Parts: sequence; structure tokens; C-alpha cells
Amino acid sequence: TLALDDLKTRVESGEIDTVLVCIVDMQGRLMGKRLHARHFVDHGWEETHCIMKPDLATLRCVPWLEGTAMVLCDLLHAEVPHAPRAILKRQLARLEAMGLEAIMATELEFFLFEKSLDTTKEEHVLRPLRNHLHAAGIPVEGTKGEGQEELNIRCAKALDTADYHTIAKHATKEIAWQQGRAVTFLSKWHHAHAGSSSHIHQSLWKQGLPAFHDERDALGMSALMKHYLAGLLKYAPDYTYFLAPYLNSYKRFQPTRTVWSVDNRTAGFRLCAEGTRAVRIECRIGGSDLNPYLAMAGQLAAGIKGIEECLALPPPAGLIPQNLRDAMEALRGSTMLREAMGEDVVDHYVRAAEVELEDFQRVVSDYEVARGFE
Ligand SMILES: Nc1ncnc2c1ncn2[C@@H]1O[C@H](COP(=O)(O)OP(=O)(O)O)[C@@H](O)[C@H]1O
Repeated sequence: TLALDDLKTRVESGEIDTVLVCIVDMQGRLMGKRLHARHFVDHGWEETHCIMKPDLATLRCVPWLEGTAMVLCDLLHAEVPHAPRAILKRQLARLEAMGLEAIMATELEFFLFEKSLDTTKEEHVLRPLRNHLHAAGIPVEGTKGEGQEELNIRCAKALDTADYHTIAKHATKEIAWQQGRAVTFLSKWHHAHAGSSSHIHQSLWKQGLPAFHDERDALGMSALMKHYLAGLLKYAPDYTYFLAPYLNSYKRFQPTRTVWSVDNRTAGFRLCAEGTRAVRIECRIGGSDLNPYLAMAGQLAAGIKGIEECLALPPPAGLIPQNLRDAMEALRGSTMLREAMGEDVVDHYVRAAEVELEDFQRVVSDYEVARGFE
């Protein structure tokens, strides 16, 4: 990350002239304004409207853009509750009031199309992606080909991980564009091809130790981790919507069973690195269309309250909402998320799901037409 005073040298030098002052919307997108950096260092970092308060800890250079830097903001006379960033921070603050620090990672998938939007060949997008992100302070492990690719970023404090996921989403679209190539984070862009997921690894820490670990434990799972996983499991449909916010999200489901497992393909929750310090939980429910903040904040809610009831952990080996109408309702009736996040926030994202279904009633798809000549 980039010191404010450091920015101000880069501005007077004339190396940086743009600061993207962003928040993150429901869709998971960077939204905001593009300030002339002189204005930003003089009164723009203070506050601007749309109110956005820049968080100078989030200030980065943006190597895949000339003269350009960015900062993420808190949206405000207090913090607006249904802002995804704010929603994730709230859960995390619960966690720290218990001495617990969440540590998280995202296996972000996408599709590289050969045409513009209008090994060597892949790397013309992937290599800059890796290199520029790394040069933005984001801890890139690398790329793995699943034209379906995947970006590995080293785990981090959950709020870091969310920012990274977001920024890397952004960088990929931009770098692909500049490379004349399309990229989509669609969970299912076609029937014939694989779904793109966003697997989410999680673990809790306390003052430095892996709270999820009992060296004692049969496979390495401590008391608290079991309560945690049991919560994720109990409330998987409550927050299915934050994993699967669009119509198209449910077509990846052709990894949806409310079970945990260390070997299964059907379990919505894989157990990784059994036996070790790096013991953690993998949620495989989300596709790559998801909002990181919300998906993270949703599970932490379920994980926290799994602990606060000392809920018991069933053996490894019902179903999550199979569509968006069901998932929306499952959120509406989520008295868990209601208390965890607030009645107003839940109602807000319920309405968000409502608008998404209604948006469908107002366009006539190609599939209707084709199937409609009988
Ligand atoms: N304790 C942990 N908590 C959360 N995420 C972790 C932890 N340890 C590793 N990870 C993350 O899990 C992801 C999956 O990594 P893995 O499947 O072990 O292959 P590799 O680590 O060799 O890339 C990695 O991006 C890594 O950052």
C-alpha cells in the first residue's frame, strides 16, 4: 500500500495525476469518481459526495493505469449500513470482540474469450495481470488454468482479501480489455462448459494461534472450529443469496449439499489440510459472480452464531436454495441474518433479490423466442 505523503511526492513529480476514489456496490464493482490528484491531495482525501470518506490505508497505485492511483471509501452522519464493505466490517468487529481474527482467501475463476468484447497466448493477459497486481501490493500466488483461468491470491485478513478480490476482478477486466480480449466472471456462460466458482477458505485466529486447531483432535479440528462449521451448515440457505445473487448463479448447479466432507464432490464445504496448523474450511457454493464482502460477511454470521450456541457438528460423507426466488425468501426469513446484520440491511438485499427477478419479467430472452415457435 501507498503512503499519503508518498502519493503527494508522486503528484508533484507529475507521475500520478488521477486518483480513483471508489466505493464497492452490491454487484461487487468499483464505483466512484476520478479526481485530479492535485485536488485529491489538497481537499479530495478529506471527503467528497455522490458521502464517501476515503480510507487512506487502502491507497494503492494502479499499475495497469497511467498516472493513476486508487483508494477505497467508507460510505456515510454515520456509516451506511447496507454498504457491502460496512456489512463485512461489522461481522469482523464481532469477531475481534471475541479475540478472533478471520483469515481468508478466494479462488477467483473467470473465462478468457478469444474475441474482443466488440500458453504464450494466455500469458499476454495473465502475465501482466500477475505482475501488475503484485506491483499494487496485492499478494498474488499465481494463475492456474482450469479458456477458463483462475487467480490465486495469498490469504490475508478477511477485509484485505475482499479488497484484493475486488481489485483483482477489476484488473482482469481492464488488462484483458487493453489486450483486446474479453473476460467474464459469469458463473455459467454456456451449458456445454464448466461453471466458474469463487471458493472461499476461512480460518479464525487468536493472538497468533490457529483457533481451528486441536493437535489432540482426531483429524485436527478444535472445539471452536467444529462449532463454527456447524453454524455455516445450519444457515447455508440463509446466506445462499450472497453466494448466488443472479438468475445465472443457479445454472452452475447442474457442490450444493448442506454437508461437510474431506473427500466428497457433493459437499458444499470441503475441509482442507486436515491435521495441520493450516486447517480451514472451504465453501464451494459461490460462483465467481459473487460480492466478496457479502459472501464473507454472510458466512461469518453463521460461523459466529454456530459458536454462540455450541452447536454440534454432524458427520461428513439439506440442499441450498435451487433458485433465486427460493434463495431470496430464505434470506427474508433468516432471523439469524436479521439479528446479525439488521432488519433494515436484510430487507434491503431482499428487495435487491426482488428487483433481480422482476428485471427478468421485462426482457424477452432468446430462449423464450426459440422455444416459443413451438
Ligand atoms: N490458514 C489459512 N486460512 C485461509 N486461507 C488459507 C490458509 N492457508 C492457505 N490458505 C489459502 O488457500 C488457498 C488454496 O491453497 P492450496 O489449495 O493449499 O494450494 P496452494 O496453497 O499450494 O496454492 C490459497 O490461496 C491460500 O492462500
